[PDB]
Amino acid sequence: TPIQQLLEHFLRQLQRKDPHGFFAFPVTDAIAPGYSMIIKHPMDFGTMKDKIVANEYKSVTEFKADFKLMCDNAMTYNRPDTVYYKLAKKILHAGFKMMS
Amino acid sequence: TPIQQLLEHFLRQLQRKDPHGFFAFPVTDAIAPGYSMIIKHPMDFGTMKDKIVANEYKSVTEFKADFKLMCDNAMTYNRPDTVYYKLAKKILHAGFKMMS
Amino acid sequence: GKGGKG
Repeated sequence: TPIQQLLEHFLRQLQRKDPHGFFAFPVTDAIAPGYSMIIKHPMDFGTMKDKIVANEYKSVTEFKADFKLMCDNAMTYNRPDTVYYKLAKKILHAGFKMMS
Repeated sequence: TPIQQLLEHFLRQLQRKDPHGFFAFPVTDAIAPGYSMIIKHPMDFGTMKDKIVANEYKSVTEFKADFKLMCDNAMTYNRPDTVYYKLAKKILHAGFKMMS
Repeated sequence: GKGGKG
């Protein structure tokens, strides 16, 4: 669909802000001790791609809520001085400005 | 020395509070990422025991300040929900009471 | 058992 074109572009633009791919793939408790108990609704760019391909977003509002959920979860789990926290808070605000 | 017997007794009653030995040995960066960038003055009970046997503490005041350091390190680095944070908080207050 | 990522 055309929403798919739109969302695929926003996705690729957001994902360029993450050159190490910190957000490319689901987090597992082995790389992030205690993650699945703290974060109740995990999200990552890969899951978001598949939701685009699968036509699950019906509006750009729904896509931006999963983006924010992904950055919210990183803020929550990771200590503020960490590359993870920094990059989540930075990309959350810039990606929302980019996609308005 | 008499201060050494006193402190050894206190060190023993404190360690009994830590049945898993979370506080027994130095924390390494290998098992707590970024830990040495964040905690600039490490302490643990095994180092406090070496300290007592070396007659490094001239007062209970100096010993209590190392115990405090150790709990403040764990409350600084560990997230509040963790076993490590909750133990450190608990034993800080109970051990200061017990030494008075 | 201890920390976050890194």
